[PDB]
Amino acid sequence: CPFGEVFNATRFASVYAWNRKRISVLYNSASFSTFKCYGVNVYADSFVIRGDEVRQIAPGQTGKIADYNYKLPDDFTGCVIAWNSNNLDSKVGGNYNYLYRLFRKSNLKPFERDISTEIYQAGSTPCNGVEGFNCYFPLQSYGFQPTNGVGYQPYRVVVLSF
Amino acid sequence: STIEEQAKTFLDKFNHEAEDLFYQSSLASWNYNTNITEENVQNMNNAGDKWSAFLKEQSTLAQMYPLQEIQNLTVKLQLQALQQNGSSVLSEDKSKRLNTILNTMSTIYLEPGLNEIMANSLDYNERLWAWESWRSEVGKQLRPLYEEYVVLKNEMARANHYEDYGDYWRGDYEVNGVDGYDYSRGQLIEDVEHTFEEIKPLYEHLHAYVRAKLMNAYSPIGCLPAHLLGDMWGRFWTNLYSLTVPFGQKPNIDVTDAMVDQAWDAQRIFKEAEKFFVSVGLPNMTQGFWENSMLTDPGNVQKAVCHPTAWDLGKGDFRILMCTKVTMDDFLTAHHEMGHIQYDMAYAAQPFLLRNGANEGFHEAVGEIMSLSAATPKHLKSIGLLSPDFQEDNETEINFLLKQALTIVGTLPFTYMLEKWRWMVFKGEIPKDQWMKKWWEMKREIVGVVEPVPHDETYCDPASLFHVSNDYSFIRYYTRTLYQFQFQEALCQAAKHEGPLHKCDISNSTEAGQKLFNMLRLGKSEPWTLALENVVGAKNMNVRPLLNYFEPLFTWLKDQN
Amino acid sequence: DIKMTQSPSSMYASLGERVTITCKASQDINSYLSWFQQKPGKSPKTLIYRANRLVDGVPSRFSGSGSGQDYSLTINSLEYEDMGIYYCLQYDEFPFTFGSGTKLEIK
Amino acid sequence: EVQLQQSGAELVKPGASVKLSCTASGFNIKDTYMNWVRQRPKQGLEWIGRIDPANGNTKYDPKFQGKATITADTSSNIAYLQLSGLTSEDTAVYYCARFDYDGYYVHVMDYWGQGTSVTV
Ligand SMILES: *[C@@H]1O[C@H](CO)[C@@H](O)[C@H](O)[C@H]1NC(C)=O
Ligand SMILES: *[C@@H]1O[C@H](CO)[C@@H](O)[C@H](O)[C@H]1NC(C)=O
Ligand SMILES: *[C@@H]1O[C@H](CO)[C@@H](O)[C@H](O)[C@H]1NC(C)=O
Ligand SMILES: [Zn+2]
Repeated sequence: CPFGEVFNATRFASVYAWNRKRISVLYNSASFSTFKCYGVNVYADSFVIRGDEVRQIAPGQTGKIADYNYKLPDDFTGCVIAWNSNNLDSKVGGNYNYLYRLFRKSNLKPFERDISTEIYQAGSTPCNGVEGFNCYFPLQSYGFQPTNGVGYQPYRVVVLSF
Repeated sequence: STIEEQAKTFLDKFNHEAEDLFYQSSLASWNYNTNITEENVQNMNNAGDKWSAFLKEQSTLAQMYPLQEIQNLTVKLQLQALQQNGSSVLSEDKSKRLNTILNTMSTIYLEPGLNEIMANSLDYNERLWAWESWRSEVGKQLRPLYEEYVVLKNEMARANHYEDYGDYWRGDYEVNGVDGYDYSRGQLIEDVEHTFEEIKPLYEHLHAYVRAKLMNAYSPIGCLPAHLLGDMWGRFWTNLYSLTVPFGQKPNIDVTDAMVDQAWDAQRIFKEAEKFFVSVGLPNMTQGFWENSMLTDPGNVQKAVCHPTAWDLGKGDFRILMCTKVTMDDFLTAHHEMGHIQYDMAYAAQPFLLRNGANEGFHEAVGEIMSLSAATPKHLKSIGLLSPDFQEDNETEINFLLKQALTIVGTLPFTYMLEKWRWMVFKGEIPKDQWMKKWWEMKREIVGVVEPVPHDETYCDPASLFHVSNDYSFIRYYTRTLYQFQFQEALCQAAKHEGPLHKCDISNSTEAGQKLFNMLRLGKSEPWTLALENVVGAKNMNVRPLLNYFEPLFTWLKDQN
Repeated sequence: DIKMTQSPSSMYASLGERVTITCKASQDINSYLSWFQQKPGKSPKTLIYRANRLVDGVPSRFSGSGSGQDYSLTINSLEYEDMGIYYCLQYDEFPFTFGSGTKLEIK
Repeated sequence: EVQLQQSGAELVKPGASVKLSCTASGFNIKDTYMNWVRQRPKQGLEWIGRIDPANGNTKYDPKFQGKATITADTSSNIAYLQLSGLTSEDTAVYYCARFDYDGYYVHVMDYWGQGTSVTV
């Protein structure tokens, strides 16, 4: 199976546009910080998040990522792998190529992918397509630097669903 | 829909922008502080202006959410912290004038010449001449400047519904909207006065001892000379130690020889501090602390500021700036700074606007208690810096207590007098032509010290101090002094300690660690009164633990005097 | 190229009558099939994907089933707004292949 | 709302060329695929090809190889289809569509265009 292109790809996708690909040495590689399997075609879903958010990739979790970006069902039957990538995704001055969704009208259903860039409405006046008072652009960019702490450093996450 | 959800959304956006912007600003500041070059200054200034502009715009945007229809307390606190416009409340011309005057005060404002001169030289004539010259040269220039600066800050304060600039300063202690833990702004004045009235006897006895020694060295019922406290103003009485020791033939505990014999360095000292903090149940320092901090002087090729500071850059970045030499003073300053760092790491989970101490007097109290614990003879014996055959007696205890009382008890009258004088100058109860006509009275009535040369209203004496000319508050020292001993008493009682409080240590105990962490993790979200009661059980500052700590010296002084 | 077969080409049904359309492929496509409906003069719209999943907003009277090489679409209570041409598409292996189309009319 | 706007009708003499445009609003085309479909008068629907604007890779139906080329500009959010060597049998209406189940996702909706009439 083409796992090399899944795990060793040069560029990873943002969590709001998380990538999906259709499909013992991985377990014994010992290069992964998180390897958790629930319940035991294959789907490999790849994205990049913060370290403190890795706890949100699990069935029955709440937060920004779990509710607005990536949701896992209660009866999940796959595995989650996550490893640190500070030496690749961080650069001096800041790497701002990764985005995530902050506001949404409703929670995401399991395995839902929202890429809309419509301006979120918080008040009553319509946004009319321009940012302003009580109207926010939904997607915000991460900031990764080589000096940040472990929880603020980038992490690459791959979810395998059978 | 309702205002509360809109405010929550606004705060959510604000936090995420502010984190990155503040990180960039702090990174530029750090890059300057460890390497003094023109390009570093340029980057520092650009980062500062960017951060200030962003904060101004966010405050202007935030002032559109009314505080009347918010029930959630944390959202109310964040909005209240964000809606304070501050210096923008004045006109553009007044703001430019005030900033120019701030820069003027900084540039007109001693080190290291005069400080060492009156710290070491014992000649009366040199001290008196230096004192008179320093108060006659810079003050007279700054007296009208201080007056107009007071006027400008006064207009800024009444532009924000504050009765005086002192009220704006005292506003850090005010708690509103919580039943049973409210704290008015004048309650600080009231309980500060009560606590100083309680403090006065010990200071009287120690001042009598010190003046008796000085009379043996240099009126029997007059006030102490103003230029013989060892520094320019009289802030600390440590400089008099050798001239005021009770037992002159008893050597003190200076372990510097032991450290040099064992060939110590900065790394060993900081690992010892880390071990001490881990023993009580607190987490150890991160990898970034060891990788990125500057714990030694970078040679002579590059210049840096050697003042020890603790940096919390944000995004989990914590550092310590120090020019470390192998002495005991550095061995204790390491504990102080690492306690600051531990407090910073404690409340990293709170929102951005709530990542701070309960008030301005909590951080330094947390810093002081650790040095107190680490300066005990038992702690030094445990780590091996003191010989196991050491004998503890009354004389050494009295010597250590007198060191502590000179460096702690003597500073409180000066601090309280300065704060009270500033507060009643801002109140307007002291007419201009009588300003110093009050000052040198309180120096006599409160501090118990008489000026050596009479001065008229043409002077600006207290502007000669660093903090006075840099627009800083001064009651934080008093709050620190009370809170540190309250915390020490609470932790020592929670650690099952027998004997006097001056020998207690909190090492190898997790109960004291849990008690301290329960308060540290709170941050500024929770009112400082309830956070205080969580640890000590009281809702206001108290003076009994300090007197319990100092009782042996009190008894000895009562016998001696 | 995966040749795709549809049947019947055209049929008539009254209001309320149920109608089934057959969609058969030349080889296994792992249930990656989609259904389209095109009204006269309008652009096509997707009704069912993955052969049993409904697009949000589609009436519940629509249903789809099948596996392997046989797939089908069923309408329970046919109404006026159900006339048009129906297509089924496979997207398992390139190139994508449509069907010939089925025209539905009301008596 | 998500909209896909196509260019107007074009009259092409035989052997000539024409470039069609599909402008996308409401989303960024870099995050999804864009498909091209052709429907001849009184005939069925045929799939031409697709492009991934993130890297520019394209797939084609091999009977349309050498006749159509797909290009996308992420800065302007416009997808292009170039037709060359047109004959009288290429008279049809051309569609640009955005399916989301071709990326094997769940709870998705399709978006189509209005169609451009090209006469030869
Ligand atoms: C990725 O590359 C490393 C080194 O080139 C290799 O050890 C590893 O096995 C690769 N990943 C996979 C899934 O094979
Ligand atoms: C205030 O809001 C936060 C989340 O925004 C919530 O966790 C907390 O319980 C709220 N406080 C009260 C008193 O409802
Ligand atoms: C703490 O306990 C350890 C292990 O018993 C001991 O080596 C150390 O000396 C103790 N600390 C103090 C300050 O006595
Ligand atoms: Zn400090």
